[PDB]
Amino acid sequence: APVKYGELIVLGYNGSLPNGKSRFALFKRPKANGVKPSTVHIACTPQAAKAISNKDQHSISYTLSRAQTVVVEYTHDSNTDMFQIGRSTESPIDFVVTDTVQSTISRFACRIICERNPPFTARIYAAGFDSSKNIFLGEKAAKWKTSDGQMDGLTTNGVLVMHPRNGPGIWREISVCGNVFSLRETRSAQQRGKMVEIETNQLQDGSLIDLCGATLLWRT
Amino acid sequence: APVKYGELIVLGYNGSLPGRRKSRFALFKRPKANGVKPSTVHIACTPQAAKAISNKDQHSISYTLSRAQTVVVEYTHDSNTDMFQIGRSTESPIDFVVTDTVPVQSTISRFACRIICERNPPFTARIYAAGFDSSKNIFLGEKAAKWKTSDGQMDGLTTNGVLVMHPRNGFTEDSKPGIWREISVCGNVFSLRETRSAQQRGKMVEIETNQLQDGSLIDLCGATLLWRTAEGLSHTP
Amino acid sequence: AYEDSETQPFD
Amino acid sequence: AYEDSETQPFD
Repeated sequence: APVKYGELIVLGYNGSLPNGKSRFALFKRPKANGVKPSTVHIACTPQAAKAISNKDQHSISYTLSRAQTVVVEYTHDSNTDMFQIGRSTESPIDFVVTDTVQSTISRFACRIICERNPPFTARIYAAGFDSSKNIFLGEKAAKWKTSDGQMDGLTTNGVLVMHPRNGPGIWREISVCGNVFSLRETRSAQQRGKMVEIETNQLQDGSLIDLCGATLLWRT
Repeated sequence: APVKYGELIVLGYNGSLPGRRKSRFALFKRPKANGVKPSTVHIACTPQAAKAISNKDQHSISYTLSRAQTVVVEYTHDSNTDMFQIGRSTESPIDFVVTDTVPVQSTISRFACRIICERNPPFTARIYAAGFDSSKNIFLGEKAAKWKTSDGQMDGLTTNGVLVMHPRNGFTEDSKPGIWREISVCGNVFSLRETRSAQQRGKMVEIETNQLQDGSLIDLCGATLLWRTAEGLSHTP
Repeated sequence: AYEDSETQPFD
Repeated sequence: AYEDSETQPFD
């Protein structure tokens, strides 16, 4: 049998009986499909142009102003498997979630990356790669340059995670690069919370995931 | 019988005794028009801007203003016009290959220039600097000269420049013989630089155009051509 | 459709 | 490849 990484159980808002879909297991893929960060582009060089346009390449594209877009390449990672969750039903979405016809839930809301070797650690990142293997953060989105000069940002309504142990059940925000922040002042605010240093985006057994209309339980 | 726009003749540097790789190449009206014309402007690596460069079925021109910005001007089909290209490369986009006659370093661009000819009378032929590569892309790098126009559009010079001297400056009552002038990636006329590959552009030259006349000379920095023609500006009033 | 609509801002 | 060379500056 393949390795089971964990299961996502949807917590329903209906007050209906818990169902039996509402559950989804994650399993080690036959070939790795995870990606990891790579080349940064500051201008529309032919290489950045490939990364966005080529559907065999992954890109995340940060919109800074009408003049400036940072395009960051995501190259293949043989150590990890990638699973995505969202409202869309398209090929990229391993687990389609639904409100419990306007939706606050993202089509491609987040990705879980699982190490393919023991102990198979799972990490959550905001946003999911669409069918063009592209992620886009628009001008209005909250973004920033980190202390080592890298791009990072938050989706519109964000991805929220509660851990069972630290390192007091308190929600934190997860950025597109897997960093952990305190909550915003309002759900869609264009201002990020304060960086939380000790905690990580590793999904512990019994972690809770919030996607703005769907709450999910992660078991290990 | 196809319309003969005109003929290009190589002015050999060697001093020896005078086809696609031969010394003369005629330009003929094409069965289906292949000319391009300016179109959509992009100022940041938007997905459409990325489509303009990676799609090998779309012409585009990339103006490298800065480390943080390159501007992608698309060019779309023009059914009224035929396009021809000259240069050092032997790839399919070059219609007339051109070598250093001075006899692997060369000052001649692989895609030297394009000549665009009207498909209906007077069949006027215009000249532009630089041609499209096999990706249908033209690149103007950071160090080359560029500017924004009165129309607020991109324009620029190649490194060594495309140099044209017409027989006449125009066809008016103050008309004069023509002097060596510089043509841009967009076909506007400028006075010569102080050195050949100098960064500063010459001054704008109004009134004179890039309309080739019978007897126009095209210097591609290491190759010189003569344009001979029965049609166009030189013959129609 | 529902799955293709754009993601609405909560605020 | 003389054809595939890069255009060197005259200056």
